[PDB]
Amino acid sequence: ITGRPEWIWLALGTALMGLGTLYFLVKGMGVSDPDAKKFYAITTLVPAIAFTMYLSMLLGYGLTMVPFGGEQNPIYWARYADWLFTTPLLLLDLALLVDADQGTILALVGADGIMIGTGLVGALTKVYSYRFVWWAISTAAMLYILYVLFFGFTSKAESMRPEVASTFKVLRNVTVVLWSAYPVVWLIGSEGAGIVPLNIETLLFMVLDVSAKVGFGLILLRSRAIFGEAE
Amino acid sequence: ITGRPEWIWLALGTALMGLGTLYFLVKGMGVSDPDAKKFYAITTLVPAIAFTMYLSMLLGYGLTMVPFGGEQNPIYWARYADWLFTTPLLLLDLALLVDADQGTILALVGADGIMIGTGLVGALTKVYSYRFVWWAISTAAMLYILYVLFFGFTSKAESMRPEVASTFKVLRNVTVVLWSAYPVVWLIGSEGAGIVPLNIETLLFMVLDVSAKVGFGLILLRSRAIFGEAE
Amino acid sequence: ITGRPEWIWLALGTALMGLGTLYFLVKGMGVSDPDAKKFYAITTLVPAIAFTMYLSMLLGYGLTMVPFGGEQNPIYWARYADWLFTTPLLLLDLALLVDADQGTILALVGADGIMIGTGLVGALTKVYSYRFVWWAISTAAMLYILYVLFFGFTSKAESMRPEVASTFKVLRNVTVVLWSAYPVVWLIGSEGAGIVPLNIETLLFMVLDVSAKVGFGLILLRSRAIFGEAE
Ligand SMILES: CC(C)CCC[C@@H](C)CCC[C@@H](C)CCC[C@@H](C)CCOC[C@@H](CO)OCC[C@H](C)CCC[C@H](C)CCC[C@H](C)CCCC(C)C
Ligand SMILES: CC(C)CCC[C@@H](C)CCC[C@@H](C)CCC[C@@H](C)CCOC[C@@H](CO)OCC[C@H](C)CCC[C@H](C)CCC[C@H](C)CCCC(C)C
Ligand SMILES: CC(C)CCC[C@@H](C)CCC[C@@H](C)CCC[C@@H](C)CCOC[C@@H](CO)OCC[C@H](C)CCC[C@H](C)CCC[C@H](C)CCCC(C)C
Ligand SMILES: *C/C=C(C)/C=C/C=C(C)/C=C/C1=C(C)CCCC1(C)C
Ligand SMILES: *C/C=C(C)/C=C/C=C(C)/C=C/C1=C(C)CCCC1(C)C
Ligand SMILES: *C/C=C(C)/C=C/C=C(C)/C=C/C1=C(C)CCCC1(C)C
Ligand SMILES: CCCCCCCCCCCCCCC
Ligand SMILES: CCCCCCCCCCCCCCC
Ligand SMILES: CCCCCCCCCCCCCCC
Ligand SMILES: CCCCCCCCCCCCCC
Ligand SMILES: CCCCCCCCCCCCCC
Ligand SMILES: CCCCCCCCCCCCCC
Ligand SMILES: CCCCCCCCCCCCC
Ligand SMILES: CCCCCCCCCCCCC
Ligand SMILES: CCCCCCCCCCCCC
Ligand SMILES: CCCCCCCCCCC
Ligand SMILES: CCCCCCCCCCC
Ligand SMILES: CCCCCCCCCCC
Ligand SMILES: CCCCCCCCCCC
Ligand SMILES: CCCCCCCCCC
Ligand SMILES: CCCCCCCCCC
Ligand SMILES: CCCCCCCCCC
Ligand SMILES: CCCCCCCCC
Ligand SMILES: CCCCCCCCC
Ligand SMILES: CCCCCCCCC
Ligand SMILES: CCCCCCCC
Ligand SMILES: CCCCCCCC
Ligand SMILES: CCCCCCCC
Ligand SMILES: CCCCCCCC
Ligand SMILES: CCCCCCCC
Ligand SMILES: CCCCCCCC
Ligand SMILES: CCCCCCCC
Ligand SMILES: CCCCCCCC
Ligand SMILES: CCCCCCCC
Repeated sequence: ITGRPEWIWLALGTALMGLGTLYFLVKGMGVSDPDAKKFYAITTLVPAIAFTMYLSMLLGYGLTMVPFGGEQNPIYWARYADWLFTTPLLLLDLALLVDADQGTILALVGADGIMIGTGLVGALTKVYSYRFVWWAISTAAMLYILYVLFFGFTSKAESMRPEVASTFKVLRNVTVVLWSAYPVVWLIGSEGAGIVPLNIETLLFMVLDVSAKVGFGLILLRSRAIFGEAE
Repeated sequence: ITGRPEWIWLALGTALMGLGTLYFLVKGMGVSDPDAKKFYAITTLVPAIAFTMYLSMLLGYGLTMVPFGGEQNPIYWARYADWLFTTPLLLLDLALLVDADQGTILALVGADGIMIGTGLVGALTKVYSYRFVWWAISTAAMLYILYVLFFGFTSKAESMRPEVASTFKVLRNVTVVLWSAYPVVWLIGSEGAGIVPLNIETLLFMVLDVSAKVGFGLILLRSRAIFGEAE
Repeated sequence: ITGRPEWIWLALGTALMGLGTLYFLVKGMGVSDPDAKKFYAITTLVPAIAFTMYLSMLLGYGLTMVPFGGEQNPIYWARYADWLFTTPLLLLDLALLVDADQGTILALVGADGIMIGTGLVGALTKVYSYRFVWWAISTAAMLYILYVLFFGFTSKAESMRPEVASTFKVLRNVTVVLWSAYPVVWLIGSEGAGIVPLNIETLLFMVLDVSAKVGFGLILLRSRAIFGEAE
């Protein structure tokens, strides 16, 4: 395990996701409100899935070698397995907060699936120049998602409770900033142009992942917006 | 890319799915009705997914070699990845049109999953005679789906709005004819008996795919059946 | 096929799932009640999926070799493909019976996904001692599911119809006993410590699978709890 310099960040990531999972699990024990239960379920599952995939990367299972540029390049494929399930759960948290219509939710989840799926294909593609074609398609799917979060959701939040409108606005802003960093790190890291070494890349993704999951969850689950308006 | 004679049909397929995706995306921009949004979301996602998988076939990612009959046989596995997601979306379009009950929808999607999954296993099976066992099981799942579309849905459409009944009937008929061709092409093509060469097989699937997705979508999204009855 | 001593149990399993599938399919033909249709759909799909995966194991497709302990160890990976889809369907049968809230259903299905997914990783892991780390995480996800079935569902059933409360209690008890045997068989069988040989392991899983699917389904589909209260 320690044979890879990036192991320290995989281990820290595993620990922080594990701790985040346990914290949300305990916190949600005292919850009976049916609406709050939905948000706790979604939000606890996110770091639990990430915990398993960080562990698989730490132990070496979630790593494969991909030939491109005349080299055997270490590619952590387990990231995409994580993201396939956790990024639509994160979007679902946002969509339920603002009572999004079903068509909009399906558009978001579908675009998200395309985003992660094409990122996976790009990560595993052996023809170097083609990796960036997949990156571009994935990034276009991301831009669609960000567009919807701003010009379909923000003006939906404003007709809702003030506490859900303010909580949505904060989580929207956190999401757009954090999620936009992922394609940049991929592009300059070992999957793309290879300018930033894998150990630093792994650190960067770990900070983004913990912030986008445990950070996000801490903000959401401390808000009164997750509860039905009750006396 | 041009090293494979079937590349021209993969390229045309990619282009037509891409163009179809953009057309539906633009067309649905001016839509606020919650019901119509569902149909636009579902129907736009279908060629978008197909676009990505056609591209993966064009670039060579979605192709593998399978030993059977003492030969290395080129198998485009990306078709099944496409179909796994797009065929239940197509069925969902039909089921929502007639306000199908939840049990019926689950039966359809489940049978569809079995249909595509067993087709994939058959496509990748190395014992030649066993490929046709999987083809038979998949075809039985197809026949179940077609049965339900006729003797569970058609008489559901007739108690609904005339515009939804007439639109459903047309899309049902398009679906049954087009979908029934797929097992025949598989059986006589490079996956099955090998009587029709891969380049012609690829052409045939491209015509079926564009018709079943973009053709289907053009009929559906031009109907007033996708809108709630409103003043 | 007969080259593997466990083939007889794979063949019997295939037959019993096939027969169970046909029986439930015929039985549900005379059903119009929308609630009952849901239970028939879910419950018929379960042995149908299991039939396909038992067949893939019989024909040899669903088997791979995994190096650990200095040996090539036969691992039937198709079990996890089965279980990935059938165990959440089984939980859905239980959850719908007691009209579980959406948050609880998502927690169950999510924990179940983690349970099966980590079992799959453990089954395919090449470092022997690490296989048991994945077994432990999977078992913890199982224990969560069993906890919810007892201390979240049982007291939900009691405020419902007596026929649904009594049917739920029986199916809950069947589920907890049968499902708890699976991690034990894995641990002592060819995936784990290797004390029980593969042919006996295969027998054990076949008895558990038929009981947990066809047995379970026979109890559920003969109950009046699956019908809406109607005059
Ligand atoms: C509604 C939304 C969910 C829409 C989803 C959007 C989605 C369509 C976007 C594209 C997804 C698609 C790229 C998934 C591809 C998975 C694939 C990378 C798995 C690895 O297999 C690739 C090659 C080795 O590189 O296998 C070597 C050759 C092997 C023989 C491969 C044969 C097995 C195939 C992988 C079977 C395909 C199954 C499905 C792709 C399962 C989807 C997995 C998940 C990653 C989407
Ligand atoms: C409700 C509905 C959805 C019901 C669904 C119906 C469904 C049950 C029908 C059968 C689906 C099942 C056949 C999927 C099999 C996928 C498999 C072909 C992927 C390729 O792996 C096959 C061999 C190489 O040929 O791998 C070589 C050996 C490797 C070590 C394989 C180990 C990895 C396994 C593939 C893990 C299994 C994961 C699940 C099958 C994911 C499902 C993928 C999708 C195609 C259904
Ligand atoms: C809401 C709930 C559903 C939550 C779900 C919980 C879930 C997160 C729990 C963990 C699931 C995760 C372990 C699935 C891993 C599948 C993996 C074993 C498939 C086989 O690939 C493993 C190695 C060979 O051993 O591939 C060799 C290297 C290859 C290059 C691998 C590259 C292809 C990757 C497999 C692509 C990943 C796609 C997704 C994992 C699809 C999920 C399949 C299913 C088994 C969950
Ligand atoms: C918890 C993990 C999260 C929130 C991950 C988010 C990841 C993305 C938004 C990834 C986006 C990518 C692209 C837009 C193109 C390049 C490849 C990706 C997959 C890194
Ligand atoms: C957009 C793509 C569509 C509508 C594809 C439909 C495909 C089928 C109905 C495929 C059916 C098959 C069988 C019935 C058995 C042989 C294998 C298949 C998968 C080709
Ligand atoms: C129809 C099949 C059923 C009901 C299978 C149930 C399987 C399980 C509950 C498996 C549990 C496992 C663990 C808890 C850890 C070890 C690995 C598994 C996957 C066997
Ligand atoms: C969105 C953030 C992307 C920028 C990442 C900056 C990383 C700077 C680290 C120094 C680069 C290491 C190069 C020498 C090894
Ligand atoms: C459902 C349509 C299946 C029939 C396809 C007919 C294809 C005819 C093309 C000629 C066959 C090529 C054989 C000589 C290369
Ligand atoms: C939950 C049941 C697990 C116990 C399984 C008992 C199997 C006993 C069979 C005898 C073991 C075979 C060892 C000699 C080959
Ligand atoms: C490819 C995996 C996509 C599914 C991820 C799980 C999250 C799905 C959330 C469903 C949202 C509800 C839509 C109506
Ligand atoms: C194996 C992939 C199956 C899922 C495909 C996505 C479409 C699912 C549509 C869900 C229909 C709603 C059922 C209640
Ligand atoms: C990884 C596969 C998980 C999906 C299995 C299919 C069963 C899903 C049942 C959905 C229950 C409804 C939740 C709201
Ligand atoms: C186009 C929608 C406006 C809100 C999205 C902001 C786009 C940020 C760009 C992210 C950088 C990705 C490379
Ligand atoms: C049995 C249901 C009647 C409607 C379905 C028509 C079946 C068409 C056969 C398709 C050919 C597949 C090989
Ligand atoms: C902790 C919840 C109480 C009900 C679950 C009973 C646990 C049975 C243990 C199963 C054995 C697995 C190794
Ligand atoms: C070796 C790099 C070749 C450049 C490929 C860039 C493709 C980016 C596509 C953006 C439309
Ligand atoms: C393919 C990228 C699309 C980003 C711009 C959004 C187009 C308008 C969509 C309106 C729902
Ligand atoms: C080499 C071909 C052997 C014939 C197999 C046909 C099987 C079809 C099954 C239909 C019930
Ligand atoms: C070779 C076996 C080494 C023992 C591993 C047991 C790990 C079990 C983890 C339970 C917390
Ligand atoms: C509760 C702490 C969980 C941390 C387990 C994984 C950390 C890796 C240590 C090497
Ligand atoms: C908008 C046109 C999209 C076409 C891109 C793929 C066509 C392949 C050209 C070689
Ligand atoms: C209807 C009987 C189904 C049995 C088919 C599979 C049994 C395997 C026989 C070798
Ligand atoms: C993006 C950083 C999130 C910070 C989380 C802090 C949570 C405290 C309530
Ligand atoms: C099956 C062929 C479909 C033809 C689509 C034409 C759409 C015009 C409205
Ligand atoms: C766990 C054993 C189940 C027994 C099923 C018998 C069904 C008869 C109604
Ligand atoms: C990591 C366990 C958290 C302890 C409880 C925190 C207050 C709910
Ligand atoms: C008003 C919300 C500001 C949140 C910005 C957080 C940036 C990481
Ligand atoms: C809305 C601001 C987006 C900031 C992008 C930051 C990418 C590192
Ligand atoms: C391909 C872009 C379509 C242009 C608009 C067509 C009329 C909505
Ligand atoms: C009355 C509907 C006829 C549609 C037939 C289309 C055949 C491709
Ligand atoms: C309902 C008519 C079906 C026609 C099947 C055509 C197969 C090529
Ligand atoms: C296996 C076929 C079952 C025959 C009908 C049983 C009574 C519904
Ligand atoms: C009162 C229900 C008892 C069911 C026990 C079944 C054990 C297999
Ligand atoms: C509730 C009793 C569980 C029995 C476990 C049996 C495991 C073989």
